[PDB]
Amino acid sequence: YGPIKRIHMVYSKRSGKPRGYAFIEYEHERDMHSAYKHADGKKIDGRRVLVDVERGRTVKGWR
Amino acid sequence: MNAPPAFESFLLFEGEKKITINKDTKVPNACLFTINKEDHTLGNIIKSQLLKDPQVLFAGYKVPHPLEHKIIIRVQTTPDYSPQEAFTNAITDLISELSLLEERFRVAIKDKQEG
Amino acid sequence: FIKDDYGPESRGFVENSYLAGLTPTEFFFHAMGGREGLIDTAVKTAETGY
Amino acid sequence: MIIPVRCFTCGKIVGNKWEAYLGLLQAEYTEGDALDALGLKRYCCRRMLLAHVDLIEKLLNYAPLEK
Amino acid sequence: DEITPDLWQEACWIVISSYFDEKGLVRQQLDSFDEFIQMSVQRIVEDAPPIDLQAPPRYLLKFEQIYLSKPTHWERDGAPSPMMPNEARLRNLTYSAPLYVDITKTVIKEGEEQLQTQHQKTFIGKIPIMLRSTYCLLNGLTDRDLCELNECPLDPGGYFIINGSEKVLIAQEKMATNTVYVFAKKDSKYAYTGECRSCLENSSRPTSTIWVSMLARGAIGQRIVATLPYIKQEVPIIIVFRALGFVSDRDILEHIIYDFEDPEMMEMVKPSLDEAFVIQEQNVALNFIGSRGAKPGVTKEKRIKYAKEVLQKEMLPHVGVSDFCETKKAYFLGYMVHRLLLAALGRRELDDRDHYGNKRLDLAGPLLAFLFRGMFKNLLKEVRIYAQKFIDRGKDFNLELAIKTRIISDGLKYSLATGNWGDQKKAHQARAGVSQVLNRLTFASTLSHLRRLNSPIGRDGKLAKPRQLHNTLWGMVCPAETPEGHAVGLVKNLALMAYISVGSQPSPILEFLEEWSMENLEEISPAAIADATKIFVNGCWVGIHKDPEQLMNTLRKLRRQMDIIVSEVSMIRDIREREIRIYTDAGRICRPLLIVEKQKLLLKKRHIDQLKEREYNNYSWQDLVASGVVEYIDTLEEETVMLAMTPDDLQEKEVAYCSTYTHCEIHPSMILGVCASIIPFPDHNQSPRNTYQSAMGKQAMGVYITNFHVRMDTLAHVLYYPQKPLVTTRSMEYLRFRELPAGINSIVAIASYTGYNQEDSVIMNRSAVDRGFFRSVFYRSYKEQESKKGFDQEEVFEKPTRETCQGMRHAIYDKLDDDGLIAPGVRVSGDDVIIGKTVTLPRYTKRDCSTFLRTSETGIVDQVMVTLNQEGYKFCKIRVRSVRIPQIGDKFASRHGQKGTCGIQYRQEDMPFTCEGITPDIIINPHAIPSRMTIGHLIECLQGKVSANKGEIGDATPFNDAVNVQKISNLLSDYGYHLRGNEVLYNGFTGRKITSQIFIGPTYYQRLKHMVDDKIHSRARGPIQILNRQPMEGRSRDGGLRFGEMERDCQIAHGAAQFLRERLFEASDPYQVHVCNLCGIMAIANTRTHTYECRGCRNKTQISLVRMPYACKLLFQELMSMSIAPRMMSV
Amino acid sequence: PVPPLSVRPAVVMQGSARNQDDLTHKLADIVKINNQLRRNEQNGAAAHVIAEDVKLLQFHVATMVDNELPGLPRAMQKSGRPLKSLKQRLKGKEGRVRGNL
Amino acid sequence: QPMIYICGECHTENEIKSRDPIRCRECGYRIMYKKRTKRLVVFDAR
RNA sequence: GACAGGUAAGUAUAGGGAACCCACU
Ligand SMILES: [Zn+2]
Ligand SMILES: [Zn+2]
Ligand SMILES: [Zn+2]
Repeated sequence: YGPIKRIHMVYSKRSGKPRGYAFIEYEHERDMHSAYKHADGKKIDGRRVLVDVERGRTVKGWR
Repeated sequence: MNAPPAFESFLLFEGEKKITINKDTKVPNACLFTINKEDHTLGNIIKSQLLKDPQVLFAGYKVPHPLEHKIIIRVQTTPDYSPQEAFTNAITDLISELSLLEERFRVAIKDKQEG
Repeated sequence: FIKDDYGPESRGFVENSYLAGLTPTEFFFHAMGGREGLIDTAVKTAETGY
Repeated sequence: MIIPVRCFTCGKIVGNKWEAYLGLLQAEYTEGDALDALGLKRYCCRRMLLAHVDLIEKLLNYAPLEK
Repeated sequence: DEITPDLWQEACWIVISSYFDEKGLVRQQLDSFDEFIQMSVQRIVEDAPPIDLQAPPRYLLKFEQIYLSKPTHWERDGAPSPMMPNEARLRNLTYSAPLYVDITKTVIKEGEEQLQTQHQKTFIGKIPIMLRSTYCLLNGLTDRDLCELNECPLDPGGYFIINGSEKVLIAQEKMATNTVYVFAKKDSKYAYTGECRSCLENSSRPTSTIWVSMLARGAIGQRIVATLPYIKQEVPIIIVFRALGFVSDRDILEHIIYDFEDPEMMEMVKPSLDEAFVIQEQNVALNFIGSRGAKPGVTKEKRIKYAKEVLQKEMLPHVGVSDFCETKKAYFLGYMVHRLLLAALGRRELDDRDHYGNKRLDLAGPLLAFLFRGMFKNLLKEVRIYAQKFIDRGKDFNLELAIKTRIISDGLKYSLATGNWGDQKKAHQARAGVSQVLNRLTFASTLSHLRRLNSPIGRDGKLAKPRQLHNTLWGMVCPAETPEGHAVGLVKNLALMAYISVGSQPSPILEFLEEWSMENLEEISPAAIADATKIFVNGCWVGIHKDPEQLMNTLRKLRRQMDIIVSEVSMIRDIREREIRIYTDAGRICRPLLIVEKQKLLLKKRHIDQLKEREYNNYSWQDLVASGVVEYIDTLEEETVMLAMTPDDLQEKEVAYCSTYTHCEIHPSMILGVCASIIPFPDHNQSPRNTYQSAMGKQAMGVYITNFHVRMDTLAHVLYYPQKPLVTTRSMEYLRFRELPAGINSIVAIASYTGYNQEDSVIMNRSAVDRGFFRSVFYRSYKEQESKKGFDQEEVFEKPTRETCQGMRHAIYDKLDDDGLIAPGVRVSGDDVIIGKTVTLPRYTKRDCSTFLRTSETGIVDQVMVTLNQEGYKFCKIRVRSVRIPQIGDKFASRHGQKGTCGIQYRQEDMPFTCEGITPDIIINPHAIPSRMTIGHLIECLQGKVSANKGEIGDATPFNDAVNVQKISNLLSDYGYHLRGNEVLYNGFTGRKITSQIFIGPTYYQRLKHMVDDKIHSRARGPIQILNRQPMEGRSRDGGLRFGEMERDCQIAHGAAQFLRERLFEASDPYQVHVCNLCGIMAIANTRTHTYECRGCRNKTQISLVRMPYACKLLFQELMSMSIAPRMMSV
Repeated sequence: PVPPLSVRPAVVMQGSARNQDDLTHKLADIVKINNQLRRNEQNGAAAHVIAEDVKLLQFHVATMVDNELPGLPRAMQKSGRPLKSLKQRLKGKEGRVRGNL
Repeated sequence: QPMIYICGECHTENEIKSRDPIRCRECGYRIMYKKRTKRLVVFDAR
């Protein structure tokens, strides 16, 4: 969907196991918006995955 | 696509004579035995036995074509003797050879087994 | 080879038999000869056809 | 791709020898020693073992068309 | 510290191992493409002049920088997708990445009001991406990653994928640009001709070729005249100089000659002065040139302006194009004239056109750069037109709408698909051949194809001179590998260690020279030239020097230290002349060589050990190059290099031959190429047999790629039981023949047996064939797609039924499924529908367009794949596999130019046998060897027996003194065998010993793709061509054989008139016509009503039936179209 | 003269769009020029444009007979692929005479 | 009628109908393969 | 209304071309 400036895979603090969700930072905001609609529902390694803009620091009152 | 079936080598096709006899008009007491679905094994053993036979002025075999599985055996005997009789006696003697060799081999195998 | 060398080896004389094998220079020169032959064939074919 | 079942020339079974040959090789036997241990006297069978290239592992490196 | 010879063998081979680990085999392709993408695209974009328009409002529209994404693919929803290279192969996509640029449009209308706006990442097209290149998505992927992606790790890449077809760019030879070559052409009106194909670093303008000829003797003397670009006449050289602004003959001779003490030169040039005397003024000369111009301008002013433009821009562009470059241009022209004079007087040898050092190899880099330059010019022109047309009405425009990415994208796709290197409309004018379909028959074939070279001379040429192998090709090109057909000698291959420079900027070199004592050309005076040493950089004479020896020492030190001069750069000092030429051009071939100082290699045991431990310490070939033990050398530098086979030459001798060596071969065997390398003991064969093997290897069947199981390649062959040869050259370790062998080691007896192997035929063991000997599988991929081009007419896959669809053959469609597709694991015969397809008509409303299995073919459906093509249409590929058991007529070949067809197969009991049960897998007539000189074949058989008995792999590296026939024979005897390999064999039929003792042993054989089943063909009244009713062509169409002209002539000689008549008339295209007896023209014959009429004569009774060939009827009709009356007098 | 369809056969395509012969296309061009000139004659037109139409018609007919006259431009079917004149059909090897008779 | 195809990427079975655009319902991957036929198949071991 | 079972009536079980390239004898 666009070049990725940085990729972050979250891990368990104590167990170290993979959390199962990551944050991807694209070079351009448009590449992200282009991915918002298409990425949702993708299948990676046989398991369906969902994709939505991270609202943790965008949507007011999100937790 | 044109490869002949393997069994064709030894399986007589429907209505095939296993053996056919002709008289070689060139010289007397001479017969040609055309044997189908046979090869150098039988040809050579029979030729050797007939050559051993003294009355046989002529005995031999050939394969007209390797791609074909037919052999021709030419046998000429003395006037007082028949190529057919010579052929039959040669086969009989080879059969006796095989029987004797079989029983002797059985004895030897047994004896080796005991020690 | 040194410059201005007109010796057999320098100018491409194969002093070794096929069984003995060929030193690299001799092998190269023999390849040149074979190439000459092949080219002659590939051209004479058309010339003679015409 | 896989070790042939029979020696092409003589027909001696060799298909049941590839794993043992590899085991000996990793056991540090020379190739000739391994062949002798397996009993491959005729150089036809010795060829069958020496020249073989087991491509089947490289083939298996790929995932199957079906899960 | 040193390396004793015993150690030296292993040391050199370790060095080669490290080299190949570092570089790979298609390094030249990958590097050329990477350099292209990285530098050349941006260079072209910047060089492109900004477009300004006037309706008043004026626009700038300047391009700034390029940004290239990775290969991406969009569906209908707009979702970009990562096209697996495998995905592109499967779906017939094109592996290309979108390209982008930054554009700045500034508008000025009045009051210098700047409207500078910038549009960033403007999409402008797509660029196909060479696989495994830097920018390919497979770059730097681990072998595990490639296996996951279904990509053979051993696959070298170096090719593009256009619509799912693999394409490879063949390097194209050409005369090196920016050089002075003097050729003697007595055939022409010129005794000699200097020539320079000047060409700036990067320029849409093609190379400007300038000639300077000396007229053949016979008014009084001989005159020198130059032919310039855009001028249809030669010009006196003195006139050219005066136009450049040099009237003083003293100055002109200072520029041309450098030692005025040479009355020879000076007298020889006098006649040119005599010819060109009246014109004494630069303006007069410029007017003269303008008049000589193609379209001289009536005005003398405009003539002079045109001439000045031509001189400044079109003449010696690489020297300069800007004003004030007149001094440099004059000096270079004088140097060219000086070269011509030297050649004319014989003081300097003529340059050899075929001398390979005078050639350059346009790899994928330069070729794509040229194509992209043209295409970018077209895009800029189109944008200019669009913007101009909109601004003409005062209204503005959108640069985004102006841009037509299709220009670039479609042009690149078309060029790389059709190989026609040029504009699509100029197909004929372009040169085809480039961008061939990658040959995937085997790994060896693929490698050779990727390393292929082509000479653009043209196959029609009958001149053996260019075709001949040349001395310069040593170590640069494989001397053996070359097509034996009409293209012999024209198509080549790279030697293993060969490598092609990608080029580099000479700016750092020029800066270093300026820092150095080098003196600028303009700065110096003419006098100093005579004794000084000229310095050229890519043909640009920059200046002179006074201590060339130490200067060259400094340059070599710098290159070895890798400080300012990259390895690719070449430096040559023509000591006999006074020139030092430095080349950083791309396309200059080059090979590594071990450096020698005094009489000792710079390589050392410590280097060897570090290389041995390369895995851990990470020491590498690059580290060797940096340390400066090894050095790259091109052909021009080779001309001066003095080189040694091996350290043995360095070893002191009673009569030192050279004692002044400078380099040493890494190993002589490296001079061979990919295909030639697999040959064991090539140095024991007649060279033409090595040449033949170079191609038969390409044909051998094996495992062409590890991941074949997924690739739906159009045609493929896979051997059941490949085997690495028992006898191996060390070089195949890097060809990876071990990983992907193509052939089987087979016990071969070189004996006469039943005569069925005579004349290059071979008997084969039927029992071995049954046991799987040389059994193979042949995969054929069919493809189809359902097109919805029009609502009126559309195609669909389905299982059609006779009641609905009409165009059905009698073939059964039951094998198909409800989707009009056959399923895997289904037996299939020829002319058997496999893809039931139908089309909606404008037995009703449906016409059959199904795809049947190729006639006479058979097999089982390996697998089926269904996708959507670029336009969403359903698109199905079916791979069908047929098991080919070797049989009579199938082609086999050793590695020694010995090929033959299987004459007959004898079961094991029939085959002859040793005292042991061993029987030969193959028997080959001894009559091959005598004339063929394939002694390498026999040696291979012997050493193969030795190695098989010993439990090792024989080493048949060509130039290996440690191995010889006597040693091999002694070893063989040690294993209880006859020392020469002979054996006592028994006739299989009778058991009797054979009076002779048969040579027998293992030998690597390989089964070539050409099988009798794919060539057998016959016809009896099949389909016929439409234009003429003669039999169709080609067995795929059930065609008929061509009874050609020489066959006609042979029958004529036989006198078989009736047979000739049958062959040419009654069996080809019998026809009947009616002819007016009066005018002798075909007449209208309604046979139903028996109404025969000739309009011209208006008669009806005097008409005669005439039997003639339909081709003859067509010829007569065509003549009458040409308005000829081939009247037909039956009387 | 106008050769019949058999001489310049049109092939029914996999798509419904029939594909016309090279001679057919050349004849179409000639007919177009002929009709244009006939119109420019039946209605008064500048002698210059009449001459230009005559020149173009001459070129088209000459190319139809032979599409290889040196100097002249080559008749170009589409996408820059030259036509095949009758002279080329009959010219040499692979022609009607040597290739088919 | 069912027409089960195996997706290339996820190797998942899925029905496909005629005129249905080819795309794995599971992963949106556009490459599929027909499943091995059920017809009786035999091979003499020659 | 839906859905599961049975009876009756009707339907369904003619062929390309060119160009180019590669390879072959
Ligand atoms: Zn064996
Ligand atoms: Zn008439
Ligand atoms: Zn899927």
